[PDB]
Amino acid sequence: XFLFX
Amino acid sequence: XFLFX
Amino acid sequence: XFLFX
Amino acid sequence: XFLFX
Amino acid sequence: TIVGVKFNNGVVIAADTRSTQGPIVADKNCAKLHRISPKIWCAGAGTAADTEAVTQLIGSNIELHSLYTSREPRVVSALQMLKQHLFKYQGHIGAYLIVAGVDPTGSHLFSIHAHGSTDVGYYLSLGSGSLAAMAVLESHWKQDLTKEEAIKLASDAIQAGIWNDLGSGSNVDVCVMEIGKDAEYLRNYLTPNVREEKQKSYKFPRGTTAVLKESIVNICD
Amino acid sequence: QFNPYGDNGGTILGIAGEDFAVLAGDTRNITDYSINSRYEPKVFDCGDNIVMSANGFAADGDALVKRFKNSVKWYHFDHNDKKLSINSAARNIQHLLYGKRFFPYYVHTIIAGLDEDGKGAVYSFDPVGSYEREQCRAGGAAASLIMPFLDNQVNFKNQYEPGTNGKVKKPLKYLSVEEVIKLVRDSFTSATERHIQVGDGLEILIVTKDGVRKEFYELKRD
Amino acid sequence: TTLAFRFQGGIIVAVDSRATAGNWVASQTVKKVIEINPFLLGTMAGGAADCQFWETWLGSQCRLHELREKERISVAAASKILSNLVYQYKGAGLSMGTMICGYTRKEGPTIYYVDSDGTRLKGDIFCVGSGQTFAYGVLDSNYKWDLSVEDALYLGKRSILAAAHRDAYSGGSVNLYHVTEDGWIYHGNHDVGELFWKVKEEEGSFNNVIG
Amino acid sequence: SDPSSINGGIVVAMTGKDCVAIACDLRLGSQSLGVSNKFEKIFHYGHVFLGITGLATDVTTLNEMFRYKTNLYKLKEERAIEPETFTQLVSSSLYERRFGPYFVGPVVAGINSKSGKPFIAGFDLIGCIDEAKDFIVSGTASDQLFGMCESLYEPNLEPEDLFETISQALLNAADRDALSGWGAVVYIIKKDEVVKRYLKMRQD
Amino acid sequence: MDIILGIRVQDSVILASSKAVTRGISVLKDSDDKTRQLSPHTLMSFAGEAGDTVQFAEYIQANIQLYSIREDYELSPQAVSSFVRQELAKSIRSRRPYQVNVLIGGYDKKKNKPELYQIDYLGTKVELPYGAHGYSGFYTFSLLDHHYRPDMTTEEGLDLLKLCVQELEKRMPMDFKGVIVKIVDKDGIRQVDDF
Amino acid sequence: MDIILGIRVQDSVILASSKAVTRGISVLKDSDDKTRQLSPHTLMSFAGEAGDTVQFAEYIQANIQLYSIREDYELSPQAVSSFVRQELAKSIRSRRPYQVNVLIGGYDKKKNKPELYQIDYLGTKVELPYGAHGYSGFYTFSLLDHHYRPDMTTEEGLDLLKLCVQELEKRMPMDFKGVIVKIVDKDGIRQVDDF
Amino acid sequence: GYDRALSIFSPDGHIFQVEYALEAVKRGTCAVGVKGKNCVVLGCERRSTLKLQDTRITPSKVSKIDSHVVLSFSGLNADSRILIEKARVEAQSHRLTLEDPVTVEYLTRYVAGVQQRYTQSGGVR
Amino acid sequence: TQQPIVTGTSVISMKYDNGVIIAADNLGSYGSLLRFNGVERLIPVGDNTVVGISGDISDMQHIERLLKDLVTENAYDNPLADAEEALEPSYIFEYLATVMYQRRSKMNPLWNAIIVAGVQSNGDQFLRYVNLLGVTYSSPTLATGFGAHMANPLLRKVVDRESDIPKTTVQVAEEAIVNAMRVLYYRDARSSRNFSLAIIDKNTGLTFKKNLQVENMKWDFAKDIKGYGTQKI
Amino acid sequence: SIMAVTFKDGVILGADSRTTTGAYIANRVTDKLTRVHDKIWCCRSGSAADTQAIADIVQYHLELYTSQYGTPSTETAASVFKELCYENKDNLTAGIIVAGYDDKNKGEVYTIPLGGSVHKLPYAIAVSGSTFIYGYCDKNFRENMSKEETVDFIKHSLSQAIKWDGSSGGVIRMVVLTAAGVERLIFYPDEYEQL
Amino acid sequence: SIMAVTFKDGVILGADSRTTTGAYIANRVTDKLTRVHDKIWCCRSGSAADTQAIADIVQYHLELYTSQYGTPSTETAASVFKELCYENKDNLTAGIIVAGYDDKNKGEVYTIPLGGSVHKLPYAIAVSGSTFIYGYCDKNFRENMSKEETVDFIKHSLSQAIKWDGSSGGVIRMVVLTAAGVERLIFYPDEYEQL
Ligand SMILES: [Cl-]
Ligand SMILES: [Cl-]
Ligand SMILES: [Mg+2]
Ligand SMILES: [Mg+2]
Repeated sequence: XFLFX
Repeated sequence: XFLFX
Repeated sequence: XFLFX
Repeated sequence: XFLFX
Repeated sequence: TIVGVKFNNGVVIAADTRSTQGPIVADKNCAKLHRISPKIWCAGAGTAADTEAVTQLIGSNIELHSLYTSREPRVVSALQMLKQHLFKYQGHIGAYLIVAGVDPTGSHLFSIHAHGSTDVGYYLSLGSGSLAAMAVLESHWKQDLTKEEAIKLASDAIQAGIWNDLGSGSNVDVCVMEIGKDAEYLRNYLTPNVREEKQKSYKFPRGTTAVLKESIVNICD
Repeated sequence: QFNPYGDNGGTILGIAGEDFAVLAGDTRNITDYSINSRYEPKVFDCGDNIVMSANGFAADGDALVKRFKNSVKWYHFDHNDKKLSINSAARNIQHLLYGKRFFPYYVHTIIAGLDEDGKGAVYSFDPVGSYEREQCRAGGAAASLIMPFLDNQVNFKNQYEPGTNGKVKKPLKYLSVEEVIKLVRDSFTSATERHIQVGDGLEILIVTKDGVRKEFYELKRD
Repeated sequence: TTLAFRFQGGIIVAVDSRATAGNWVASQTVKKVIEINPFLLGTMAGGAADCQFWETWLGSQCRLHELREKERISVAAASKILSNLVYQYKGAGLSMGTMICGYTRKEGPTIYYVDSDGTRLKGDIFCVGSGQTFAYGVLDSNYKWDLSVEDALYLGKRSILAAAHRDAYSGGSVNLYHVTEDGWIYHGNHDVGELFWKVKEEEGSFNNVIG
Repeated sequence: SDPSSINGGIVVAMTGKDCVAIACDLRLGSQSLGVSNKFEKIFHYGHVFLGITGLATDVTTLNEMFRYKTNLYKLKEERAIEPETFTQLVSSSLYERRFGPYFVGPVVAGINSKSGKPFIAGFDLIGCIDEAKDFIVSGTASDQLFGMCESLYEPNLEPEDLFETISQALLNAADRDALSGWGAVVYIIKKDEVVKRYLKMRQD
Repeated sequence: MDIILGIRVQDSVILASSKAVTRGISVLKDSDDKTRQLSPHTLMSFAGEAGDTVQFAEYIQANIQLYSIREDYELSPQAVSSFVRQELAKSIRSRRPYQVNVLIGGYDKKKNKPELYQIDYLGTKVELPYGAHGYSGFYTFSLLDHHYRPDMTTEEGLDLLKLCVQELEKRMPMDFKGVIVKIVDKDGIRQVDDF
Repeated sequence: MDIILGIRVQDSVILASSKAVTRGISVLKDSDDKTRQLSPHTLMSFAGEAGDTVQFAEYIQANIQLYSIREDYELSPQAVSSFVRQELAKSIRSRRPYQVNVLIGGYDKKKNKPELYQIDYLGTKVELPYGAHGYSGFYTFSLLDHHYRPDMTTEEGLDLLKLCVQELEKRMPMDFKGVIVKIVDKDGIRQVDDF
Repeated sequence: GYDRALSIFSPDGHIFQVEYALEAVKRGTCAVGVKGKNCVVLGCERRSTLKLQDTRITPSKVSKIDSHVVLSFSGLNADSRILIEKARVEAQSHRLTLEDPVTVEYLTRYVAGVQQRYTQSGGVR
Repeated sequence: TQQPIVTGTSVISMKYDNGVIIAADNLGSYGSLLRFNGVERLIPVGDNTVVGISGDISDMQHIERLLKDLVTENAYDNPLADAEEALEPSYIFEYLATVMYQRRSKMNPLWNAIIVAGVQSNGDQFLRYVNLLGVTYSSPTLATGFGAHMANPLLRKVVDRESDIPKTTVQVAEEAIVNAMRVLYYRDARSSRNFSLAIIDKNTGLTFKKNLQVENMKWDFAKDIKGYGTQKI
Repeated sequence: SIMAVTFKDGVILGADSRTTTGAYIANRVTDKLTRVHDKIWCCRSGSAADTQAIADIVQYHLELYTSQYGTPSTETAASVFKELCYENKDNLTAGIIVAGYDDKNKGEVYTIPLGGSVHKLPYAIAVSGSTFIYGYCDKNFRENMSKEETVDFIKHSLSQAIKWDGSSGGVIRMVVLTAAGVERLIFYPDEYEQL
Repeated sequence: SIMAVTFKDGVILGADSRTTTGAYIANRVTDKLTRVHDKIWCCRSGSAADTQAIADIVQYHLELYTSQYGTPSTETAASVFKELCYENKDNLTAGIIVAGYDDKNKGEVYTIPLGGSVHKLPYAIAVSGSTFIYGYCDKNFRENMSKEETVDFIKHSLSQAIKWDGSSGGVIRMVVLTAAGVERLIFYPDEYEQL
C-alpha cells in the first residue's frame, strides 16, 4: 503493497 | 494456579 | 534451577 | 541486554 | 548488588551476600568477592557458577603469569584475559564482574559485561541492585574521597540494593585495596538483617518419628 | 501483545481455633524485583464477623473484596439485615469467582470467621471458585514454605507418641489464640528469610464472638 | 481416581480426596462425591471448580424437576441435564469427568459416565481420573456380578488404594458409598496412610514396598 | 519435558553438635507413574556422603563417576577424600559439562576426619557451591523443605534430636509433593559411627 | 513395539512381549518376537522407535557374545544390565539417540537367584520383582501390587501374567495380537509354546 | 466411534457398527450401539467427534419423529438423507461444526427397494451398494468390490460382512470390540443377536 | 411490535376477551370424552350442512400429539392447529431431554400454559 | 490491545509533615529514544490535588480531559462545590482507578502509570498510584518507571516509614525530589533536563513550579576517563 | 553520534559519551574515541563488546606492522578494520569511522559501515545507532577549514544529534590529529546545549 | 517530509511530492497539502488511504460546523483530526500537521502524531514517514519571521530531508495562509537541489 515523507 | 483424581 | 545481586 | 550514538 | 569506588590511595569494592533460585533465597550469606590475585579482587553478578569459574580460571592463569614474569600481576592483564574469554563465548558465560586492584602502575577500577565489553570509572555498580546502588553513588560521590569516605559510600550503595532490590539482601562484604598496603577483605562488614528470636522451639520429643529399620553403616576399610 | 494479568506477590495464612479464627498476611506489595509499598493491607474486615484476603494480582484482589463487601451490603437490604453466615459468604464468593470462569481473577482467596455453632472457620478458594472448609490454609508466593510446617505443628502430621513404636499418633487438639499467633509469627519470619517477595510487615486479624481485633508485627525489609 | 460399579447388592462408589495444582498437593481432604438427593450421587474428576459448581447446579435442577413433577428425577434425565449443559460449553475449555449414580424403581441401580467432551455413557463399571488405569486393573481382575455388599465395598476401597499408591495425582483418603433401593449410605473416610499398612499386613500384598 | 522433574525425589542435609544428617525419599517415577520405591539417592565414598536429586540416569551416572574419581584419589593420595575437597571435585566435574549439563541437584555431607568439623554443601546442575552452616535442600519439593527446615531447625542439636528434626522436615515436605515419597532413609553421621534408619511414611 | 512385561518369581524370571508390528493403519506382522538371548541365562525384551529397537538389541547381543568367547565365562545379569544402561546413557546425549526401552531377565548361577532389570531409553535402571514399559504399566503395576507374592512358583507367575494380559486385552485401545512368553531359570531360556 | 459399515443387498440394508468407546488409553464401553432409528423403516449409524455424534443423531431422530406425527406419514429414505445432508451442509460453515459421519439405511415401501446413503461431516451425500466411514473403507471397499454381487440374499450379505469384519480384526491396529449388526427390510428394523 | 393489551380487566373483575373466547368454543361443533376401566374414547360431532366434502383429506377432529396421547377440541379450527403443533414439538422435546414420553398431565399443563400466556401478553388475543 | 507510540518517563512523589511533593520532566519520547519535549505531565485538579501521569501521551491527554470534565460535573447543582462538596484527592483517584481497571478488563487499556498527590479536607496527606492494569498501592514515597528503580531508594532514605513523615520538612523533601530528578537525568535516556514540580501544603495551599532545570551536575571527572582499560592517552 | 572531519592541519574525531542498555545509561562518560596507532584513531558505534574486540585486534595488527614495515598509512588501518568487519559480518554489529594523520597524506577519513564496505570521505557523521548521513550540511563543510572552525562544526553537529536523540548524550569528546601531535578536547553539556 | 511554520502575516505549509510502494514511486507529483477549510489546511504523512479518508471526514465536519456556528478555529479543526486519529488509533496510520489562519489568532500549527495526541507548536517538521523532530535548528527559526524568510527556511529544511531520504523527493509544494488569502508555491528540483 500500500501507498505511503 | 487452579485445582484439579 | 541455577543460582544467580 | 547488551550495551550499545 | 556489587559496587566499585576509587579513592585517593586505592580502590574499594563491596557486594551483598544473597544467592537465589527463582524467587527462593538459596544462600543468605554467600561470598561474591573473589581474589583473582593478592591485590586484584573481583565482585561477580549474574550466573553464580560462571562468575566463580571465570574468576578462578583467570586467577590461576594470572598466578602462572606472575611466576613466569617474576612481577606482581596487573589489573589490565586480569581485565584483558577476562574480556577475551567472555567475548569468545558470545555472552553464553553469564558473568558481569567489577575488577579492582593495586599493582606497580597504580590503583584501577573496571567493569566487564557477559558479552566482553569493559568500562573505566571512579564508581561502578552491576547486578539487579545496580540502579539502587548507582542512585546513591550519583548522589554522594565526590572527587578526592578518603578511604573512610569510600568504604561508607560503597557500603551505603550496597545497603540501597539490599533494602530496595528483591534480588539483593542479607549482609555487606567489603574489600579495601590501598597502594603500598596488604588488601584487607572485610567479610560480613555489616550484618543489618539478623533473624529475630523464634517465638517457640520446634525441638521434638525423641521417638516422635516412626522408624521401619535401623542399621550401622561401615565407612572404614 | 497486552497482558491483562500481573503478580503483586505477598502471602496469606488462615488458621481456625475452637472459638476463634485468624487470617494473617504480609504487608509488602511488589512488581518484578521492585517494592511498590512496605505497608499495603490485603486482609480486610468485610462485616458480619467475616475477614477476607484475595492474594495474587492485586487489581483482581481489590475488585473481588470490593464486590463481596457490596454483596454483604445488598444481603442486608434484601433479607431484613440478616447476618451473612460464613458458609453462605463462601457460596456467594464461589459465584463471584465462577462468574469470570473464562476471564478469571488471578487471586487465591481465604475468608475466616465463626460458623453458626460459634466454632472457628476458614474457607479457601481457587481462582475460578472451587472452595473447601479447612482448619489450616496458606496462600500466595510462600504457601509451599508455610503449608508443610502447619501440617506438622497444627495437625501434628508425621508426629507419633514417643515409645509406641510409631503405632499411636500424637492426639489432635485445639490450640489457644496465643499458641496460634506464635505459629503465624514463626511461619512468616521463616518465609521472609527464604522468599524475596515476603517481608516488611505482618498484619493478623483475629475473629472471636467479641468481634475483629488487629495485631501488627515488623518483618525484615531486605 | 473415582470408580462406580453395579453388582447384585446395588452400586459401589469409591473416590480419593487429593487436589493438585501441577506437582503441588493442594489438599488431601476434598469431597469428590456430591450427595444431590437421597437416591442420587455425583462423582467429580478434572477441574475442581468446573465439577463442584456444575454438579451443585445439577442438584438445584433435580430439586426443581421434583417440585414441578411431584416425582424424583430419573438417573437418565439427571445425567442428560448435565451432559446437555456441558455440550453448550463445548470448546470453551471445561474439564470434567463425571459419574451420575442412583436408584429409581423404573430404572433400577443406574450409572451414567458424563464428560466435558459431551460423551454420555450408561455402563456397569466406570473408572474416571488420572488413576483410572490403576483402579481398572484391580477392579476388572476381581469383579463379579454376585459379589457380597461387604466384599464389593472392600473391592471399591482396595481399587482406590491401588490407584492412590501407583498414581502421583491420587491419594489422601478413600470415601466409600453404597447405593440400594432405600438410598445411598456413607461407609466412612479411610486415610490411605493408616489403610495402606493395614491392607498390606492383612492381605499380604504391596510386596514392592519396604516395611 | 523438564529433565529435573521427570523422575522426582528430594535430598536434605543438616548439621548438629559434632554430627551431620543427610536424608532422601525412595521414589523413582516416570512423571505420574510410580516405578520403584527402593531408589536410594544417597551414596558414600569413604566417610563423605553424596545425595543427588534430578534426572535418575544422571544420578546413577554421577555416582559411578564419583566412585571412579574417589577410588583413583585414594590410590594416589594414600588417604580417603575429605568433604571440603570432594565439594570442589563435584563443582569441577559439573562445570566441565557447562553447555551439556547433568540435570541434578547434588548435596555433600560428612565430618572432616582431621578437624572433626561438621560439613554440608549444595550445588546447582552446573556446579555452583552453596556452603551453609544450617541446612541444604534439593529436589522437586525444595520449596517445601526450605519452609520446614527454616522453622524446625535450631543450631547444635544432639544426634538423637537432629534425627527427629530432619525426619519431620523430609516427611512433611514429601507429603506436599506428588513426585516425592514412597519411603525415606535418614543417615545420622558421627565422627566414627554412622546409623542408617528407614522411616515409615504414607505410600501415596 | 508396545507391550513388554516382566515378573521375577521364587526360582525364575518371566518376560511377556506383544506379537503385533504395526505401521500406519496396518498390522504388518502378528508373530514378532521382541526379545534377544544375550547369554544362555540372560534374556532382553525391547520396545520403542522402529529399527532402533532391533539394531540396539543385536548390538548388545554381539558385545555380550564377544565377552563370553574372550573370557570363556557368562557375565552376571547385574553386569549385563550395568553394561546395557551405560550404552543407553551414552545414547541420550548422542547426535541421534536410541529410543529403546528394555527389560533384562536373568538367572545368576553364582547367587542361585532370578533377577529382573527395567532400563528406559534415558538409561534409568531399576531392579524390580516385576516391571513394564509404555502404557502397559498403567494397568499391570496396580494389578501386580495386589496379587503378587514373592515366594510364587513359575505356574503361579504364569497365571498372574494371564491376569495382566486379560486386563490389557479388555482396557487397552490397540490390538497387540497376544504375547510370546519366555521363562529364564537355572536350566536356561525356554518359550511357553501356547498362551 | 471408529467402524461403521453398510451393505445394500436385493431386499434389505445391513449396517455394522463397532461396539468400543475409547478415551485415551482406556476402553470405557464394549457394548455401545452407534445407531438411532429415525423411522420404522429408516436406520442411521454414526461415527466422529465425542458428544457431537449422539447429539446430532438424537436431533435428527426428533425432527423425523416430529414430521411422522404431523403428517401421519413415513418420510422416504431419499427424503430423510436429503434432510440430514442439508443439516450437515449448514454445520460446516457454523461457529462450531458437527464432526459426525453417518450411514442411512432404509427400505422405501413405495418403490419396494432397499437404499443405503453415505453422508460425511461436510454434507457429501452419495447412494452406494456398500459404504463405510473412517479407515474401515481402506480395507472393506476393495474386499466388497470383489465378493459383492447385487442380487444377493440377506444371509449372503451377512457372510460378506463377516469377511469384512474378519479382515478388519486382522489388519486394523485398534480393537473395536466387534460390531452390532442391524437389518432394515420391508418388515422394519431387527438386530442380529449373535455376530 | 404491536404491544396493545387486548385481554384486560373490566370494573366487575371479568376479562371479556377470555370470556368471548369461550363463546367461540360454545359455537364450535360438540366434542365428548369418556374414560372407561382400561380405555378412553373421544367422540366428535361433524355438522351435516357440508355435503360434497372429501372426508379422505379434510382435517380430522382428533389429532395424535404423540403415539400414546390424542387431542380433540371445540372452537376456531385455525387456532387449534397452533396448539396441536406446539404440543407435538413439546412431546418430541420432552423425549429428547427426559428420555421418556410426556405424561398426559404434563402435555395438558403445557397446552394450558400456552393458552394462559395469550391471556396476559400484549398484541395477542 | 494497543502499543504506546509517544510516552512520558518517570513521575516521582513523597509525603512531608504538612503535605506532598510530585515532579515530572517535560519530554515526550518516541520508540527509538527520539524526543518531542513540550509536554506537561502534572495535571492540577482543583487547588488540593495534582495528578502526575507517565506512559502514552495520547492516553494522558484523554485522562486530562476526563479530570477537566469531572470538575465541571461536580459544580453542576452544587452550592458547596468550592467548599464542603469540593472534589477530594481520594474521589479523583478512585474515579481514575475505576477507569483504569474497567479499561484493562475490556482489553483496551490506557497505557499509563498515574500518581494522585493531594491533601484531604481534614489535612491528611494523600499519595496513591494506579497503572494500566488497575493495580493500586500507597507509600510515603511513590515513583513510576525508572523513578521506582532510582528515585524511590533516595526518597526512602528521607522517609523509610510512616513515623518519619512528621520529622520531614518541605525544604528537606523538595531537596530530595530535586536531587532525585538530577539522578534520573544522568541515567535515564528518555529523561529531559526541564521538569515541573508541584507542592500541595495544607497551610500554604498548592504551589506549581514550571520550567525548572537540573543544576549542579558533575561532568568535570569525564576529562580524566580515557579508553576502556589499557589506553593511557 | 560520532563524526570525523578533515581540515587544513589534520583531522578531528568527535563523539558523545553515552552507552545504553535498553533506556538505562550504563556509562554517561564513555570514551568512544580509540587509539589504534599514535596518529590513527577510530570512532566506535554499534555493539560496545564487538567494537572493543575489533579495535584491540586492529591495534595488535598495526603494532606488529610498525615493528616490521614501519608506520602504517590510514588506508592500511581502514583495510585491517574492513577485513575483520567484512569476514565476520554475520557475527558482528560494529560501525567504525577511521581517522588518521600522515605527513605525506595529511588528514584522511574512512568509514566502515555495517555492510563491511570501506569509503574514503572528506568528513563522516553517523547518528542514531550507526546511521551514516550523506549530505549532512554539505554547504556547512568546506575543504581546508581552520581548527577552530572544525571544532565549532563538529560541536554544533553532535549537539543537534544529542538534542533530537536519546541514544546520544553526556559530554562531547574530540581528538585532534595533526603534525604537532594529539590533542584531547571535552565539552560539557552547559557549553554545547545553548547552541 | 512535511512541515508548517508560523510567521508574522500567517503560516506556511510545506511538503515533498513523492508517494512510495516499496521502492517504486507510485506518484512523483503528489499534493500532500490538503484543504479542510478556506484557511485551515493540513500536511498528510503515513498511509495515503488513511490520511485521505480522515481529511475527507474532517472537511465534512468543518463544512457542517460553518453552516451552523460560522467559521471554525484552527484548534477546532485540530480537535476533529485528533478525535478521528485517537478513537481509531488501532486501525489507522496517519501523521497529520494542521495549519490555519484566523484574523483573531493569526497563524497556528497543531501536530497529530501516530499516538493520536495533539500538540500546539510555533513550527512542526515530520521526516521519514511521520517522524517528528524536536530541536530541528531551533536557532534557525525565530518568531515573527518574514514570508521571504519562511519560504527560504522551509525550502532549505525540506531540501536537506529529500537529499538524505529516498521516501521524500520530486517538487517542493508550499501553501501560504494569511489575511490576504491562499497562495500556492512550487519549487522544482533544479532550484532546491543546489542548496
Ligand atoms: Cl565502549
Ligand atoms: Cl496522497
Ligand atoms: Mg524477604
Ligand atoms: Mg507424596
